Amino acid sequence: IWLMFDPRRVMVAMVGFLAVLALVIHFILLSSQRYSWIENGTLSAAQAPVGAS
Amino acid sequence: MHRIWLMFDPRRVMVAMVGFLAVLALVIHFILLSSQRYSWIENGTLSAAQAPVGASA
Amino acid sequence: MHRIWLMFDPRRVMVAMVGFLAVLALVIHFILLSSQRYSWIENGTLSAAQAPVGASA
Amino acid sequence: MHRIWLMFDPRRVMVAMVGFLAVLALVIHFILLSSQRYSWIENGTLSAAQAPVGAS
Amino acid sequence: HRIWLMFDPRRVMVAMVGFLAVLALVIHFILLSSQRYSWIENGTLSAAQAPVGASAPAA
Amino acid sequence: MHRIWQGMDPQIIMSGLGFFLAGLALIIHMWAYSITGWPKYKKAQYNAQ
Amino acid sequence: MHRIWQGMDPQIIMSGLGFFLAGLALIIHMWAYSITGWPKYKKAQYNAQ
Amino acid sequence: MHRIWQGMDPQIIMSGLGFFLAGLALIIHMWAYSITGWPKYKKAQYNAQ
Amino acid sequence: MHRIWQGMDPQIIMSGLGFFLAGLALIIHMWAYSITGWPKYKKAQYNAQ
Amino acid sequence: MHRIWQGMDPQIIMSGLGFFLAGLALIIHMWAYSITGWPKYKKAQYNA
Amino acid sequence: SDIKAVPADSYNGSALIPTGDPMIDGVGPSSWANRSDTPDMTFHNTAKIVPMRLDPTYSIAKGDPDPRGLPVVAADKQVAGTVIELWVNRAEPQVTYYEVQLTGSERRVMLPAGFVQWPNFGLWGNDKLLVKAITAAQFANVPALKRDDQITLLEEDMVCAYYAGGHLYAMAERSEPII
Amino acid sequence: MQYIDGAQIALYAFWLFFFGLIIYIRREDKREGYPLESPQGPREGWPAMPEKKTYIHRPT
Amino acid sequence: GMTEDEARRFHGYFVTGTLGYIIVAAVAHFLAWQWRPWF
Amino acid sequence: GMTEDEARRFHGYFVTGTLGYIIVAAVAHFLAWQWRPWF
Amino acid sequence: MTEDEARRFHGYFVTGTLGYIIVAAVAHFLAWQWRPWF
Amino acid sequence: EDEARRFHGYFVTGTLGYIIVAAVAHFLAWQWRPWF
Amino acid sequence: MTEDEARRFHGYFVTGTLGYIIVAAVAHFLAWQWRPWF
Amino acid sequence: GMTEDEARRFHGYFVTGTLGYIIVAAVAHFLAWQWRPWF
Amino acid sequence: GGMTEDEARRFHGYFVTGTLGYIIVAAVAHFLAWQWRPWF
Amino acid sequence: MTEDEARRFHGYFVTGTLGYIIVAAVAHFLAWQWRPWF
Amino acid sequence: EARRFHGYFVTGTLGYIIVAAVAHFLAWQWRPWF
Amino acid sequence: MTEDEARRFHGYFVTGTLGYIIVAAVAHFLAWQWRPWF
Ligand code: BCL
Ligand code: BCL
Ligand code: BCL
Ligand code: BCL
Ligand SMILES: COC(C)(C)C/C=C/C(C)=C/C=C/C(C=O)=C/C=C/C(C)=C/C=C/C=C(C)/C=C/C=C(\C)CC/C=C(C)/C=C/C=C(\C)C(=O)O
Ligand SMILES: COC(C)(C)C/C=C/C(C)=C/C=C/C(C=O)=C/C=C/C(C)=C/C=C/C=C(C)/C=C/C=C(\C)CC/C=C(C)/C=C/C=C(\C)C(=O)O
Ligand SMILES: COC(C)(C)C/C=C/C(C)=C/C=C/C(C=O)=C/C=C/C(C)=C/C=C/C=C(C)/C=C/C=C(\C)CC/C=C(C)/C=C/C=C(\C)C(=O)O
Ligand SMILES: COC(C)(C)C/C=C/C(C)=C/C=C/C(C=O)=C/C=C/C(C)=C/C=C/C=C(C)/C=C/C=C(\C)CC/C=C(C)/C=C/C=C(\C)C(=O)O
Ligand SMILES: COC(C)(C)C/C=C/C(C)=C/C=C/C(C=O)=C/C=C/C(C)=C/C=C/C=C(C)/C=C/C=C(\C)CC/C=C(C)/C=C/C=C(\C)C(=O)O
Ligand SMILES: COC(C)(C)C/C=C/C(C)=C/C=C/C(C=O)=C/C=C/C(C)=C/C=C/C=C(C)/C=C/C=C(\C)CC/C=C(C)/C=C/C=C(\C)C(=O)O
Ligand SMILES: COC(C)(C)C/C=C/C(C)=C/C=C/C(C=O)=C/C=C/C(C)=C/C=C/C=C(C)/C=C/C=C(\C)CC/C=C(C)/C=C/C=C(\C)C(=O)O
Ligand SMILES: COC(C)(C)C/C=C/C(C)=C/C=C/C(C=O)=C/C=C/C(C)=C/C=C/C=C(C)/C=C/C=C(\C)CC/C=C(C)/C=C/C=C(\C)C(=O)O
Repeated sequence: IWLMFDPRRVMVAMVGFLAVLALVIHFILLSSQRYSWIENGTLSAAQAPVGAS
Repeated sequence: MHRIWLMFDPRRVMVAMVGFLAVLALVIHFILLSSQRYSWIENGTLSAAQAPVGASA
Repeated sequence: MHRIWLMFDPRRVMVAMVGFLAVLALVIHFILLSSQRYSWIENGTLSAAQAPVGASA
Repeated sequence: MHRIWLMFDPRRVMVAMVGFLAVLALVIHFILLSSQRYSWIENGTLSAAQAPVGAS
Repeated sequence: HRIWLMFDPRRVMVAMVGFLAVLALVIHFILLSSQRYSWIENGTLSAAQAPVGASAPAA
Repeated sequence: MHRIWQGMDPQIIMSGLGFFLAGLALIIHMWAYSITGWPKYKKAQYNAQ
Repeated sequence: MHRIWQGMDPQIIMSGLGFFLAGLALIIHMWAYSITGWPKYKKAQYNAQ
Repeated sequence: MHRIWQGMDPQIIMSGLGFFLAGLALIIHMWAYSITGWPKYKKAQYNAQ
Repeated sequence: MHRIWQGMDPQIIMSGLGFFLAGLALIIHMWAYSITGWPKYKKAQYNAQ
Repeated sequence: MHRIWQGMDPQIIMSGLGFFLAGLALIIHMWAYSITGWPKYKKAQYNA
Repeated sequence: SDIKAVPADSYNGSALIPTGDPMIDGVGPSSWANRSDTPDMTFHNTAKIVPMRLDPTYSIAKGDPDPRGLPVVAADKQVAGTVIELWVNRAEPQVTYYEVQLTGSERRVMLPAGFVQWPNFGLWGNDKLLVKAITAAQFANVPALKRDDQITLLEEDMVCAYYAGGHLYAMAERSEPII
Repeated sequence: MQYIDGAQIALYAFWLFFFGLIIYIRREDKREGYPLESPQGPREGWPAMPEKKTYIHRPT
Repeated sequence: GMTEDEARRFHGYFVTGTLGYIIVAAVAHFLAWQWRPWF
Repeated sequence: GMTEDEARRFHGYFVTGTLGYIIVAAVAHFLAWQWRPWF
Repeated sequence: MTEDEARRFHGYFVTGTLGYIIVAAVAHFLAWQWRPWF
Repeated sequence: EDEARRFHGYFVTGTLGYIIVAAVAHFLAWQWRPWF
Repeated sequence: MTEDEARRFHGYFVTGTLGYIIVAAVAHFLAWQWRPWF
Repeated sequence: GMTEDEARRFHGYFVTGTLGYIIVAAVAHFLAWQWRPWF
Repeated sequence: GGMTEDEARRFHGYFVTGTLGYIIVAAVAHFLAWQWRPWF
Repeated sequence: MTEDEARRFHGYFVTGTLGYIIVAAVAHFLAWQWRPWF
Repeated sequence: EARRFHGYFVTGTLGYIIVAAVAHFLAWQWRPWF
Repeated sequence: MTEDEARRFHGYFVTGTLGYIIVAAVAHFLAWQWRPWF
């Protein structure tokens, strides 16, 4: 199992990958109209912006 | 048939395919996010009938 | 917990985590300061009702 | 407790701590100077009622 | 008083003097930039005539 | 059935139980506050009068 | 029969079973909340006063 | 016809069959939900009572 | 029951607990202030003079 | 009961108690100033 | 204490003061690396740096002064010897070392071409070689070779380090502030 | 979407690639003179020093 | 990992907990059926 | 780590501690139901 | 830390917990007569 | 291998525990503002 | 690096690849019910 | 991998496990047909 | 490690009587403040 | 770094980490009452 | 020993925070930020 | 270097620091009379 990949390298690579992905998703939502939660997080689901039909 | 792993190194190959799969997945997700019909962050709550459709000619 | 400090140097983890938390705290603080609702240096004395809200649609 | 100094030498930690505190203090003082409410060099003598407040 | 065993007094003196000179110059330069304390031009004004900064009124 | 605990530190068992119980209890208290309307209704009693 | 567990780790089996049960119970509870509409209707009764 | 299983790890067959059945039942269930109209009709009763 | 404290520093337990208690007492005091409205009503009685 | 202090520095204990007492008394005095309206009403009396 | 240098004071980060004569003990700018004790080889397993007398196919390009038999003016403006043989690089054809016979002969020393300057930057009369790195007396303490026809990388470092270390240690003035 | 556009996505992909490249080159920079010597003991910055690299020489 | 004797004992306990989980779940569905019956 | 002898004794404490948490939480839900039923 | 000193420490811990819990119970009783929260 | 199998126990539990917590986070976000 | 090694690797590699494909099949069927692209 | 006896014992279990799976699926489809037939 | 068992026994005596004197003094301060401006 | 040192350090690291979370929890509750973001 | 430096580092740190706490008290009386 | 010279130096350093603070206090009091900033 963990004899071909050196778990130490994998954990540091995996933590870095998860941290980068989490920041990317959080920032993409923050740039959107519907999920800019810092400004409009107090709106209800019906009040939230929706893209045009 | 497992002798293919004696011709290509399993460690190198599986790292390459994990990297290639991740790049492909990100490319497809980002192409859909840039489109009009599948910009799901904004218009994901629309039903299939209300979703945008490209111009018909 | 059992062998996490034996395989990872605690001094390297101590410095890495301290530096990461400092950068993250500054990033969150600067994001809030740049926003309208949580620009607390200017509008921190406003109550929750009078604070800015994003436009609804 | 004190055994953190058997892991981090007191001299290096003190220099980094002093450097971080000085940069933080200057950043906060300069952030307040750039604001309307806390530009104390300019308004300064205004009372808390006269001080600027951000738009509602 | 033992701080001089762990640090060279010669080098601490130079670092301290350099830091104080930079800080003093920065504060004097910031005040020279300000309207209220631009003393070279308006130093002769009394406190009743000194500029006071304010925000724009509501109307 | 008691032989499941063999091999692992009892501190880890209890340390990982508090995280579960504290995490769950905070979710359900938030879940229950909105469902029952407490302390919204009691807070509004003392604010109005 | 019982030989399927041979060569395995008891903690791995229980870790993956708890993952299964926790993940499935989350999906079906949200499935059941939308079908019955339970928390919504009872929340409306208490949050209208 | 037991000669197929000779030379393959039993945990692999069971875990590879579990992936198949779990994913197939998920697809057919969503396939069946749209055909029968369930739970749309039942959800309409409770959510529009 | 007393063997949970085996191989543990009493100073660390009292530091971990008394600092759990300090944070929880601060959160619930703030929770109780907004529920009862205590400082508000008494402060307004002295701020009207 | 006394054994909790075993192995600990008495000056560290007194330093951490002075920190607690000074920081806590500064928060509650601010708390108490706004509740009672203490300096405000008397300052307004003399500064009239 | 195998490097023959002592710290100035007890404050860390302080500079070392050499105990003996830093030119020979190899301290600071006179330090050399422990390279391999074998000669460098060309593409055809032959010594890379050799004297011209071992290979008569090499010559000096026309319009270039023949430095053999020319005086070697050291940092004292006193002749330290005469060039008698050139050592060339066969991998890439270029003069690498000069062999200098001292004034009272009785010994021959090497001189890297990197420390050799020509009068007037080699524009006007080229009648001598300028060596600003070392004094005429320290030419006698340049490390010698094991053989008279090849030079290993170990000694190659030693000769170059010795000359380069004399920009700080040739005279006491060279290791002092200008103001 | 609206604020997110192709140029921004490409720029951030380049930023990730550049940071990875800088990590790789900094790893290569530590193949000589490492680990560092300090009174507290051996020291390595981030990234850590790589494995020993051996060359190949022609036979004599 | 586990031995054949260890696995025989594990399987009996795992089976015991499986039906115990299922019976207790059956009561939950019975109680929920009377409250708001689906289909 | 953990041995067989101390695993049964720990299990006995764990079961009675787990069980007591259940009745203690059972009264809380019963007390909450009389106050505001959620069905 | 050891077996024997964790028996006496646990006794000191339990009595401190009950005394803390009892004194908090009196606080909640006095707060309920002043401003009940239900 | 004794050391590899012991690490596999903590890694698998940590991965599965991390995913469950992320699933709870998506459940809370769905109640606040669903994206479908 | 041997014939025996490929036996253990292939079983986990095939199971992992098959699991990845099946979950992608579920994801594509879910996306089709939500917003079909044909 | 497996042996002759291992594959023979495994195959018998896998067939009754398969067959038992079909019977319960047959009942589910039969129950679903009375409720909402799909043809 | 400083403050052995004998030192910790004696320090616990002064620390306990120090707390009591501080609390008693604070009791008077709260009593005086209550007659001036009661907070309930 | 042996197993003995990895235990005394872990007790101080967990306690310091838990204290960091508690202060952050108090700060988040304090900020929620001032200006909630949901 | 590290015990000697710990006593001076802790007392210096807690003293610095208390003096900064007083500075925040003075600034609050002059111009509150909440 | 020696503690005898570490006592001589610290005496002048503290007095020099004290002298610098006092003249700065006088300067700040002079500026406050001329043009106060609060
Ligand atoms: C309209 C269609 C009908 C219906 C008609 C039928 C028919 C007809 C049959 C079934 C069958 C089954 N049905 Mg039915 N069924 C309906 C509604 C339901 C509901 C429900 C609450 O809505 C549930 C729970 C079930 C459950 C089931 C199973 C017991 C069984 C399939 C077993 C199998 O192979 O699983 C596959 C194995 C699995 C493990 C699937 C697991 C699925 C999850 C999502 C996997 C991931 C879990 C992971 C941990 C979650 C992570 C969380 C985060 C996302 C990370 N049905 C409705 C009323 N059902 C079949 C059967 O065999 O009956 C005996 C069958 O033939
Ligand atoms: C709108 C903003 C306000 C204001 C609000 C505040 C607030 C609030 C605070 C300060 C603080 C400070 N302000 Mg300001 N400040 C204003 C305008 C000014 C002006 C100016 C030109 O107008 C100046 C020069 C200063 C200067 C200063 C510094 C003296 C100090 C930060 C130093 C520091 O952190 O070093 C960090 C770097 C170092 C190397 C530390 C050096 C040593 C420090 C100074 C002391 C160490 C401990 C000491 C010896 C005690 C030891 C322990 C004993 C047991 C007691 N302020 C305006 C009017 N200022 C902070 C402070 O700490 O005040 C005490 C603080 O909290
Ligand atoms: C309009 C477009 C749709 C949508 C349509 C789809 C479709 C259709 C699919 C995905 C797929 C995926 N999507 Mg998408 N997706 C949407 C929005 C999102 C959002 C988001 C913030 O809203 C996120 C975080 C994701 C994330 C993901 C990943 C979980 C997954 C791709 C994995 C990968 O990198 O493979 C490439 C990775 C590699 C080559 C290396 C790493 C391999 C490991 C094993 C991946 C593990 C992931 C998962 C557990 C796989 C099972 C592995 C087995 C258990 C061993 N989607 C929107 C709503 N998405 C794909 C998928 O595979 O889903 C399962 C897929 O088929
Ligand atoms: C709109 C936004 C809000 C606000 C909301 C929040 C929220 C919400 C939080 C903070 C937190 C913080 N805020 Mg803010 N904050 C605001 C305005 C400010 C201003 C300002 C000038 O206005 C300042 C200076 C700060 C400053 C700070 C920091 C004190 C802190 C983050 C430090 C950190 O993690 O460092 C990185 C970490 C380190 C360098 C390591 C520090 C280690 C410490 C010193 C020791 C811990 C271990 C020790 C042994 C513990 C012993 C105790 C017992 C064991 C229990 N805030 C405005 C008004 N702020 C965050 C926080 O982390 O609080 C704790 C937080 O959660
Ligand atoms: C949206 O609607 C959609 C989603 C589409 C609808 C579809 C839904 C579908 C398809 C659902 C599928 C559900 C399903 C089946 O497929 C669900 C399957 C559920 C199952 C199997 C549950 C089983 C639980 C088992 C438990 C709890 C056992 C616990 C055992 C314990 C505690 C004992 C442990 C052993 C010990 C202690 C001995 C130690 C010995 C040792 C160590 C020794 O000996 O060494
Ligand atoms: C809101 O919408 C959504 C979220 C969707 C809704 C859905 C919610 C869902 C699905 C919830 C699921 C909940 C759940 C699942 O079953 C919850 C399960 C809860 C459980 C099991 C709780 C168990 C608690 C047990 C406790 C507290 C026991 C403590 C034991 C103690 C104190 C004694 C320790 C003694 C020791 C250590 C002695 C050592 C001796 C030694 C060492 C010696 O002697 O040597
Ligand atoms: C917004 O809504 C919200 C508000 C969030 C809703 C809230 C919801 C929830 C879920 C709240 C949870 C509350 C809770 C969780 O259970 C609360 C749990 C509280 C608990 C358990 C408190 C326990 C306190 C224990 C104490 C005080 C013990 C003190 C012991 C002492 C003094 C003795 C020290 C020992 C010595 C000195 C030995 C020396 C001798 C030695 C060493 C020797 O002799 O060697
Ligand atoms: C705009 O939308 C866009 C973004 C474009 C959409 C696209 C999205 C895409 C493509 C997403 C991809 C997601 C993805 C897959 O690729 C995501 C993959 C996620 C995964 C797998 C996460 C796994 C995490 C695992 C963790 C955290 C494990 C932690 C382990 C711990 C804590 C244990 C360690 C303990 C030790 C070591 C000590 C014990 C050892 C001991 C005692 C010893 O060894 O002795
Ligand atoms: C932008 O796109 C536009 C333009 C729109 C159009 C697109 C067009 C195109 C060209 C699409 C292309 C699609 C494509 C092909 O090219 C897609 C190819 C997909 C493929 C092949 C996916 C395969 C995935 C396989 C995986 C994930 C396997 C994981 C294996 C695991 C986990 C096993 C791990 C085992 C272990 C650890 C045990 C070790 C044992 C050991 C060591 C032992 O035994 O020792
Ligand atoms: C939109 O609709 C579209 C999609 C278009 C329409 C769809 C159409 C199609 C084509 C669908 C396909 C369906 C299909 C394929 O043909 C379906 C195929 C289904 C199959 C095959 C199911 C088989 C299930 C087998 C099971 C459950 C076996 C369980 C075995 C057990 C429990 C025993 C385990 C224990 C053992 C062994 C003991 C170990 C001993 C050991 C080790 C020892 O002793 O050594
Ligand atoms: C906004 O409103 C919010 C904030 C929300 C509302 C607030 C809510 C809360 C929860 C407040 C918390 C209050 C609290 C918590 O319990 C308060 C706790 C207070 C406590 C315990 C105070 C203790 C004081 C102790 C003192 C003064 C002891 C002095 C000892 C002395 C002087 C002796 C010195 C030692 C000697 C001489 C020995 C020498 C050594 C020797 C000889 C040797 O070693 O030999
Ligand atoms: C808006 O504006 C912004 C700027 C943004 C807001 C500002 C913010 C900030 C961060 C401000 C910072 C302030 C600060 C930081 O802490 C301020 C700290 C100031 C300090 C510490 C000053 C200390 C000065 C000490 C002096 C002068 C000592 C002199 C000693 C002398 C002369 C004696 C020497 C002679 C000797 C010894 C001979 C004996 C030799 C002997 C015997 C021998 O040889 O033996």
